[PDB]
Amino acid sequence: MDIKYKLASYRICSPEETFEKIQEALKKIETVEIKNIQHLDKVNIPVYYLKRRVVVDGKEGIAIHYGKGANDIQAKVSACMEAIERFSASYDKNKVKEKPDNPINVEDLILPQYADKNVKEWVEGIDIINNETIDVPADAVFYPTSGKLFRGNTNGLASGNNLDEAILHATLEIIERDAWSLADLARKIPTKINPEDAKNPLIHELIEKYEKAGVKIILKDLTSEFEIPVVAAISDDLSKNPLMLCVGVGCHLHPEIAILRALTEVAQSRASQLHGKIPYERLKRIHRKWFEFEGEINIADMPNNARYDLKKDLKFIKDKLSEFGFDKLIYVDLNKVGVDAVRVIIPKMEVYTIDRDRLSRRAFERVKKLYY
Ligand SMILES: Nc1ncnc2c1ncn2[C@@H]1O[C@H](COP(=O)(O)OP(=O)(O)OP(=O)(O)O)[C@@H](O)[C@H]1O
Repeated sequence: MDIKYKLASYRICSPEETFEKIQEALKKIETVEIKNIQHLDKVNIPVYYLKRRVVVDGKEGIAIHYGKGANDIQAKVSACMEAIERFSASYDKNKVKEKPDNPINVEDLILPQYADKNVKEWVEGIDIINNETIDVPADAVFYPTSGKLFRGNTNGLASGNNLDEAILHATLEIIERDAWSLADLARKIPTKINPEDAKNPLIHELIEKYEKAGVKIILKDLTSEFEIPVVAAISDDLSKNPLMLCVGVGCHLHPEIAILRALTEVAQSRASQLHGKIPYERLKRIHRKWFEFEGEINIADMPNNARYDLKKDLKFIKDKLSEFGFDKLIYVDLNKVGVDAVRVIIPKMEVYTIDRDRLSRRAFERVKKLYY
């Protein structure tokens, strides 16, 4: 049991501690400014940004990274670790191989129609389900990319206090996007979550902050086959302020953490929007799918498989993925500035919600089993 589940984080140490440990990497990534932007939105949910110096081609400028959380420290750490994760993903001429000994079938990654399957640059990764090395396309690992195999994305990029922690987060993200992808294909999302029985009072606190600012919040269950809670927080802003509909999605072994991460996601999208009208018929479509519901469950009804131990958590996931024919769980260590940072790749997991050009022929069948 190496996980401190205090308040709203599920990490090996407190966010305060993490913030302390990362100061040097913060200087290495060239951070200019770390600003709280909680009071940009009427909801008063902690959201931060980090700006950092970045040179593209020859032109220097600024890159921004947001962070979210149920308290200030979490959100500040979140923006920092978000920034480190991104910096660490750049492209590393020393991690690339040209004649791979063990190349993955690129087809398994789910390829767009325009995919250049003639992959020149590979990267050695570790399949932790099969305890083997496996070579994966650089396009699947780094960000940003040329986009030859597929359009570059950040799905599966995570940083963390140690490697396992980074791996767990990235795995939960992959699961989240896969489940959301299936949700995107469903005609209706029928099951509402009633959060009243939450042991963690931060859930009630976050709903209230939404209600008091005139934002209705509805929680929907998007959990897939793996019994790893995936939750959508659907927000409708009925105030004078210019935002309306949001939707943020959270995933975790603990259903309550999934819920919190969904709530804080909405918070982050709102603030990043604010740092800057749906036609009837579309609104009607959105109402029927995202707002209406058939059934309602309690948090108590949802699976909870968190064992508050990284090894036990990963074991559970590895086994669950494996059980359901998702037979590889691949990571690539992307540490650059002395903080843990990974790419996780789980072949066959959908990414459609992030890249509409990528959808496998298995998605339909999975949608029918899970929904109708
Ligand atoms: N307390 C923490 N300790 C170590 N790493 C953290 C901590 N909080 C966040 N991170 C890392 O920073 C990155 C951003 O985390 P966060 O949960 O805010 O965003 P996310 O889950 O990527 O969702 P989104 O970016 O869509 O808002 C992730 O790589 C995460 O693992």
